[PDB]
Amino acid sequence: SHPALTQLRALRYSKEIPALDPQLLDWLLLEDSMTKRFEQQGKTVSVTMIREGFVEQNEIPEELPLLPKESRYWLREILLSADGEPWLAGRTVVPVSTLSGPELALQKLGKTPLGRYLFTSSTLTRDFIEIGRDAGLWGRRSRLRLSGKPLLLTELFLPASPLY
Ligand SMILES: COc1cc(C(=O)[O-])ccc1O
Repeated sequence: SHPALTQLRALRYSKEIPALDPQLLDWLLLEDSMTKRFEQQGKTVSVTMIREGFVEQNEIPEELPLLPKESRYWLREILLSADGEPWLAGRTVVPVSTLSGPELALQKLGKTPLGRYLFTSSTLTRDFIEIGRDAGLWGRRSRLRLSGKPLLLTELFLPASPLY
């Protein structure tokens, strides 16, 4: 499917916000979303669709403990690019429960990036953000809420990104 997404799922946690210079953290603990942030850096952001669709509990083992137990979840894997080069790998797990009312948009993203700057129709909350890493790269997972309805976001920062 994609080597970056394979790395992403290998991320390992122990939270601990990386003592590394507080300029790497401001990225890793960033609360506004990646896209606009990547754009500020002066570059066209674009989405590469790897796989989107409903999956059962046994296809989301790393996320399951952080979400409620439902019949299926909407899984979306994408790669995010800056002026053509991959800067990040993204994997979203959305309990079917969350896809109620205006949240059915989470299913119609296409090659359009996820949340906020159009999600000025809803109102998000953020339970947390914990840093992870593996094979030398940074990654973070966060549980977001739209009207209280949870979804899990995990990202991996790739070598070409404005972190390392
Ligand atoms: C998981 O994080 C990301 C996901 C997506 C997406 O699915 O379109 C876009 C940007 C991200 O930072």
